[PDB]
Amino acid sequence: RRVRRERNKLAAAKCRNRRRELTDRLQAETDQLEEEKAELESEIAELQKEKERLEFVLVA
Amino acid sequence: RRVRRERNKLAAAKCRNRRRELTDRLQAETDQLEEEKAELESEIAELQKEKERLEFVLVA
Amino acid sequence: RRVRRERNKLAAAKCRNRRRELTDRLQAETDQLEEEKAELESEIAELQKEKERLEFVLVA
Amino acid sequence: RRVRRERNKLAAAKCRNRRRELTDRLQAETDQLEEEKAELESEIAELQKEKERLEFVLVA
Ligand SMILES: [Cl-]
Ligand SMILES: [Cl-]
Ligand SMILES: [Cl-]
Ligand SMILES: [Cl-]
Ligand SMILES: [Cl-]
Ligand SMILES: [Cl-]
Ligand SMILES: [Cl-]
Ligand SMILES: [Cl-]
Ligand SMILES: [Cl-]
Ligand SMILES: [Cl-]
Ligand SMILES: [Cl-]
Ligand SMILES: [Cl-]
Repeated sequence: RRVRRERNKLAAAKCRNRRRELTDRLQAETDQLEEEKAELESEIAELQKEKERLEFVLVA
Repeated sequence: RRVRRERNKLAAAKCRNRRRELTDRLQAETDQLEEEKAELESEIAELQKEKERLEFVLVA
Repeated sequence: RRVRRERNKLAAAKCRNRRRELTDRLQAETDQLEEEKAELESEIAELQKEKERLEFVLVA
Repeated sequence: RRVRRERNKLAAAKCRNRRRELTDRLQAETDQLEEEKAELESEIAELQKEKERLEFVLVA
């Protein structure tokens, strides 16, 4: 009786901890992806500007 | 007796499924990050080349 | 009489050659700028795509 | 006599002005190329950094 309860408690703690670990890692990679989003946006804007200027120079 | 076992089985199935879901999502975001790695590498190489040529033109 | 004509011919040849040189250099730098145009265009398209995918991954 | 001198003066003024024009345009395109140099340098540095961080996230 007691041993069954104990074993089950340890199984629950195992899955719980593995789940918290995956949660944390997923938060980390999600943050990194957000950073990549911002950076990509900035770079796109900057290259589009540089292209505009480049074309003003090519036209004139 | 029986109801306790059943309830515990449902708890285990819950944590199990949530864990599999986090596993899958984490695999997805990891793959995306790998893609970003490759792409960043390529872009770095290409810009360094374009710079080299740009500097040959500026020197000559 | 003769020396004046000769001197003037050499002046004309000087300005002519300097002008041809500037013409050639300007063609070179213009070609390089065109290359930069194409490259910038490609890079803009590629980064916009990578952003689209990144956002599909962030949304799902 | 006089007309020959005048005509030659106009030829010299023509080549002179065309030469000054090519000089100015070449300065413009050279400045633009310098801007492109700086920008390319910055972008290379930034992408290399973003790659470093991306790889720290992938390693941990
Ligand atoms: Cl729990
Ligand atoms: Cl795990
Ligand atoms: Cl929790
Ligand atoms: Cl299990
Ligand atoms: Cl979840
Ligand atoms: Cl499994
Ligand atoms: Cl001529
Ligand atoms: Cl010159
Ligand atoms: Cl000619
Ligand atoms: Cl002169
Ligand atoms: Cl011209
Ligand atoms: Cl002058």
